[PDB]
Amino acid sequence: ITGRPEWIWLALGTALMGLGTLYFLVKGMGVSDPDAKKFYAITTLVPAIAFTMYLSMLLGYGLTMVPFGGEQNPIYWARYADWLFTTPLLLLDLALLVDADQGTILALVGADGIMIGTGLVGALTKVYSYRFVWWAISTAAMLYILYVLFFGFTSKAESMRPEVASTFKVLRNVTVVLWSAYPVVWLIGSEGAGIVPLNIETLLFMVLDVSAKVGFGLILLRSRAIFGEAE
Amino acid sequence: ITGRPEWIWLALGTALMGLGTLYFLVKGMGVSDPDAKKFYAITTLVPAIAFTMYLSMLLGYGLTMVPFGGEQNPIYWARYADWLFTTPLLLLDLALLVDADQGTILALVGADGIMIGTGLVGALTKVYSYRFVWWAISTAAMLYILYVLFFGFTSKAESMRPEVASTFKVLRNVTVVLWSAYPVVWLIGSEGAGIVPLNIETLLFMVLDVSAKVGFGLILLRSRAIFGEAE
Amino acid sequence: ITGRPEWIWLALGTALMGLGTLYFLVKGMGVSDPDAKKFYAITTLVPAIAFTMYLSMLLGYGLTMVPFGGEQNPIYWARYADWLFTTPLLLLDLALLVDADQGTILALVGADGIMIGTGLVGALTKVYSYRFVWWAISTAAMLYILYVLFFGFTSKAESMRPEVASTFKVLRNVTVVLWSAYPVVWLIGSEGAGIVPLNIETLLFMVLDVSAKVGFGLILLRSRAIFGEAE
Ligand SMILES: CC(C)CCC[C@@H](C)CCC[C@@H](C)CCC[C@@H](C)CCOC[C@@H](CO)OCC[C@H](C)CCC[C@H](C)CCC[C@H](C)CCCC(C)C
Ligand SMILES: CC(C)CCC[C@@H](C)CCC[C@@H](C)CCC[C@@H](C)CCOC[C@@H](CO)OCC[C@H](C)CCC[C@H](C)CCC[C@H](C)CCCC(C)C
Ligand SMILES: CC(C)CCC[C@@H](C)CCC[C@@H](C)CCC[C@@H](C)CCOC[C@@H](CO)OCC[C@H](C)CCC[C@H](C)CCC[C@H](C)CCCC(C)C
Ligand SMILES: *C/C=C(C)/C=C/C=C(C)/C=C/C1=C(C)CCCC1(C)C
Ligand SMILES: *C/C=C(C)/C=C/C=C(C)/C=C/C1=C(C)CCCC1(C)C
Ligand SMILES: *C/C=C(C)/C=C/C=C(C)/C=C/C1=C(C)CCCC1(C)C
Ligand SMILES: CCCCCCCCCCCCCCC
Ligand SMILES: CCCCCCCCCCCCCCC
Ligand SMILES: CCCCCCCCCCCCCCC
Ligand SMILES: CCCCCCCCCCCCCC
Ligand SMILES: CCCCCCCCCCCCCC
Ligand SMILES: CCCCCCCCCCCCCC
Ligand SMILES: CCCCCCCCCCCCC
Ligand SMILES: CCCCCCCCCCCCC
Ligand SMILES: CCCCCCCCCCCCC
Ligand SMILES: CCCCCCCCCCC
Ligand SMILES: CCCCCCCCCCC
Ligand SMILES: CCCCCCCCCCC
Ligand SMILES: CCCCCCCCCCC
Ligand SMILES: CCCCCCCCCC
Ligand SMILES: CCCCCCCCCC
Ligand SMILES: CCCCCCCCCC
Ligand SMILES: CCCCCCCCC
Ligand SMILES: CCCCCCCCC
Ligand SMILES: CCCCCCCCC
Ligand SMILES: CCCCCCCC
Ligand SMILES: CCCCCCCC
Ligand SMILES: CCCCCCCC
Ligand SMILES: CCCCCCCC
Ligand SMILES: CCCCCCCC
Ligand SMILES: CCCCCCCC
Ligand SMILES: CCCCCCCC
Ligand SMILES: CCCCCCCC
Ligand SMILES: CCCCCCCC
Repeated sequence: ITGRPEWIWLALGTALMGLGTLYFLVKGMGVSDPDAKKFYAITTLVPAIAFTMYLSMLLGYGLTMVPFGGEQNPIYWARYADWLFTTPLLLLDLALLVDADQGTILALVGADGIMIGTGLVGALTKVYSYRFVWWAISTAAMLYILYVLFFGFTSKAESMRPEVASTFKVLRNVTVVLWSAYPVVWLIGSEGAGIVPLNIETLLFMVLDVSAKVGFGLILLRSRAIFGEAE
Repeated sequence: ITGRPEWIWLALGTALMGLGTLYFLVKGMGVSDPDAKKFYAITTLVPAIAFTMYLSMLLGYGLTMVPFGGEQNPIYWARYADWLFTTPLLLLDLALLVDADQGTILALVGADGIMIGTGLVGALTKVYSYRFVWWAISTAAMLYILYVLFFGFTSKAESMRPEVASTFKVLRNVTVVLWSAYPVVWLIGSEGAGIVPLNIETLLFMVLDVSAKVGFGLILLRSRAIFGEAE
Repeated sequence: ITGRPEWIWLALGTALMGLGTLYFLVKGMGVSDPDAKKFYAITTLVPAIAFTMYLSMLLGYGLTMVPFGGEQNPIYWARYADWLFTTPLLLLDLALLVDADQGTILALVGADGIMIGTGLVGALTKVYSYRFVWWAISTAAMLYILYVLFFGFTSKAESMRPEVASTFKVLRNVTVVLWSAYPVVWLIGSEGAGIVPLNIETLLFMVLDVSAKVGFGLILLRSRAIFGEAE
């Protein structure tokens, strides 16, 4: 395990996701409100899935070698397995907060699936120049998602409770900033142009992942917006 | 890319799915009705997914070699990845049109999953005679789906709005004819008996795919059946 | 096929799932009640999926070799493909019976996904001692599911119809006993410590699978709890 310099960040990531999972699990024990239960379920599952995939990367299972540029390049494929399930759960948290219509939710989840799926294909593609074609398609799917979060959701939040409108606005802003960093790190890291070494890349993704999951969850689950308006 | 004679049909397929995706995306921009949004979301996602998988076939990612009959046989596995997601979306379009009950929808999607999954296993099976066992099981799942579309849905459409009944009937008929061709092409093509060469097989699937997705979508999204009855 | 001593149990399993599938399919033909249709759909799909995966194991497709302990160890990976889809369907049968809230259903299905997914990783892991780390995480996800079935569902059933409360209690008890045997068989069988040989392991899983699917389904589909209260 320690044979890879990036192991320290995989281990820290595993620990922080594990701790985040346990914290949300305990916190949600005292919850009976049916609406709050939905948000706790979604939000606890996110770091639990990430915990398993960080562990698989730490132990070496979630790593494969991909030939491109005349080299055997270490590619952590387990990231995409994580993201396939956790990024639509994160979007679902946002969509339920603002009572999004079903068509909009399906558009978001579908675009998200395309985003992660094409990122996976790009990560595993052996023809170097083609990796960036997949990156571009994935990034276009991301831009669609960000567009919807701003010009379909923000003006939906404003007709809702003030506490859900303010909580949505904060989580929207956190999401757009954090999620936009992922394609940049991929592009300059070992999957793309290879300018930033894998150990630093792994650190960067770990900070983004913990912030986008445990950070996000801490903000959401401390808000009164997750509860039905009750006396 | 041009090293494979079937590349021209993969390229045309990619282009037509891409163009179809953009057309539906633009067309649905001016839509606020919650019901119509569902149909636009579902129907736009279908060629978008197909676009990505056609591209993966064009670039060579979605192709593998399978030993059977003492030969290395080129198998485009990306078709099944496409179909796994797009065929239940197509069925969902039909089921929502007639306000199908939840049990019926689950039966359809489940049978569809079995249909595509067993087709994939058959496509990748190395014992030649066993490929046709999987083809038979998949075809039985197809026949179940077609049965339900006729003797569970058609008489559901007739108690609904005339515009939804007439639109459903047309899309049902398009679906049954087009979908029934797929097992025949598989059986006589490079996956099955090998009587029709891969380049012609690829052409045939491209015509079926564009018709079943973009053709289907053009009929559906031009109907007033996708809108709630409103003043 | 007969080259593997466990083939007889794979063949019997295939037959019993096939027969169970046909029986439930015929039985549900005379059903119009929308609630009952849901239970028939879910419950018929379960042995149908299991039939396909038992067949893939019989024909040899669903088997791979995994190096650990200095040996090539036969691992039937198709079990996890089965279980990935059938165990959440089984939980859905239980959850719908007691009209579980959406948050609880998502927690169950999510924990179940983690349970099966980590079992799959453990089954395919090449470092022997690490296989048991994945077994432990999977078992913890199982224990969560069993906890919810007892201390979240049982007291939900009691405020419902007596026929649904009594049917739920029986199916809950069947589920907890049968499902708890699976991690034990894995641990002592060819995936784990290797004390029980593969042919006996295969027998054990076949008895558990038929009981947990066809047995379970026979109890559920003969109950009046699956019908809406109607005059
Ligand atoms: C509604 C939304 C969910 C829409 C989803 C959007 C989605 C369509 C976007 C594209 C997804 C698609 C790229 C998934 C591809 C998975 C694939 C990378 C798995 C690895 O297999 C690739 C090659 C080795 O590189 O296998 C070597 C050759 C092997 C023989 C491969 C044969 C097995 C195939 C992988 C079977 C395909 C199954 C499905 C792709 C399962 C989807 C997995 C998940 C990653 C989407
Ligand atoms: C409700 C509905 C959805 C019901 C669904 C119906 C469904 C049950 C029908 C059968 C689906 C099942 C056949 C999927 C099999 C996928 C498999 C072909 C992927 C390729 O792996 C096959 C061999 C190489 O040929 O791998 C070589 C050996 C490797 C070590 C394989 C180990 C990895 C396994 C593939 C893990 C299994 C994961 C699940 C099958 C994911 C499902 C993928 C999708 C195609 C259904
Ligand atoms: C809401 C709930 C559903 C939550 C779900 C919980 C879930 C997160 C729990 C963990 C699931 C995760 C372990 C699935 C891993 C599948 C993996 C074993 C498939 C086989 O690939 C493993 C190695 C060979 O051993 O591939 C060799 C290297 C290859 C290059 C691998 C590259 C292809 C990757 C497999 C692509 C990943 C796609 C997704 C994992 C699809 C999920 C399949 C299913 C088994 C969950
Ligand atoms: C918890 C993990 C999260 C929130 C991950 C988010 C990841 C993305 C938004 C990834 C986006 C990518 C692209 C837009 C193109 C390049 C490849 C990706 C997959 C890194
Ligand atoms: C957009 C793509 C569509 C509508 C594809 C439909 C495909 C089928 C109905 C495929 C059916 C098959 C069988 C019935 C058995 C042989 C294998 C298949 C998968 C080709
Ligand atoms: C129809 C099949 C059923 C009901 C299978 C149930 C399987 C399980 C509950 C498996 C549990 C496992 C663990 C808890 C850890 C070890 C690995 C598994 C996957 C066997
Ligand atoms: C969105 C953030 C992307 C920028 C990442 C900056 C990383 C700077 C680290 C120094 C680069 C290491 C190069 C020498 C090894
Ligand atoms: C459902 C349509 C299946 C029939 C396809 C007919 C294809 C005819 C093309 C000629 C066959 C090529 C054989 C000589 C290369
Ligand atoms: C939950 C049941 C697990 C116990 C399984 C008992 C199997 C006993 C069979 C005898 C073991 C075979 C060892 C000699 C080959
Ligand atoms: C490819 C995996 C996509 C599914 C991820 C799980 C999250 C799905 C959330 C469903 C949202 C509800 C839509 C109506
Ligand atoms: C194996 C992939 C199956 C899922 C495909 C996505 C479409 C699912 C549509 C869900 C229909 C709603 C059922 C209640
Ligand atoms: C990884 C596969 C998980 C999906 C299995 C299919 C069963 C899903 C049942 C959905 C229950 C409804 C939740 C709201
Ligand atoms: C186009 C929608 C406006 C809100 C999205 C902001 C786009 C940020 C760009 C992210 C950088 C990705 C490379
Ligand atoms: C049995 C249901 C009647 C409607 C379905 C028509 C079946 C068409 C056969 C398709 C050919 C597949 C090989
Ligand atoms: C902790 C919840 C109480 C009900 C679950 C009973 C646990 C049975 C243990 C199963 C054995 C697995 C190794
Ligand atoms: C070796 C790099 C070749 C450049 C490929 C860039 C493709 C980016 C596509 C953006 C439309
Ligand atoms: C393919 C990228 C699309 C980003 C711009 C959004 C187009 C308008 C969509 C309106 C729902
Ligand atoms: C080499 C071909 C052997 C014939 C197999 C046909 C099987 C079809 C099954 C239909 C019930
Ligand atoms: C070779 C076996 C080494 C023992 C591993 C047991 C790990 C079990 C983890 C339970 C917390
Ligand atoms: C509760 C702490 C969980 C941390 C387990 C994984 C950390 C890796 C240590 C090497
Ligand atoms: C908008 C046109 C999209 C076409 C891109 C793929 C066509 C392949 C050209 C070689
Ligand atoms: C209807 C009987 C189904 C049995 C088919 C599979 C049994 C395997 C026989 C070798
Ligand atoms: C993006 C950083 C999130 C910070 C989380 C802090 C949570 C405290 C309530
Ligand atoms: C099956 C062929 C479909 C033809 C689509 C034409 C759409 C015009 C409205
Ligand atoms: C766990 C054993 C189940 C027994 C099923 C018998 C069904 C008869 C109604
Ligand atoms: C990591 C366990 C958290 C302890 C409880 C925190 C207050 C709910
Ligand atoms: C008003 C919300 C500001 C949140 C910005 C957080 C940036 C990481
Ligand atoms: C809305 C601001 C987006 C900031 C992008 C930051 C990418 C590192
Ligand atoms: C391909 C872009 C379509 C242009 C608009 C067509 C009329 C909505
Ligand atoms: C009355 C509907 C006829 C549609 C037939 C289309 C055949 C491709
Ligand atoms: C309902 C008519 C079906 C026609 C099947 C055509 C197969 C090529
Ligand atoms: C296996 C076929 C079952 C025959 C009908 C049983 C009574 C519904
Ligand atoms: C009162 C229900 C008892 C069911 C026990 C079944 C054990 C297999
Ligand atoms: C509730 C009793 C569980 C029995 C476990 C049996 C495991 C073989």
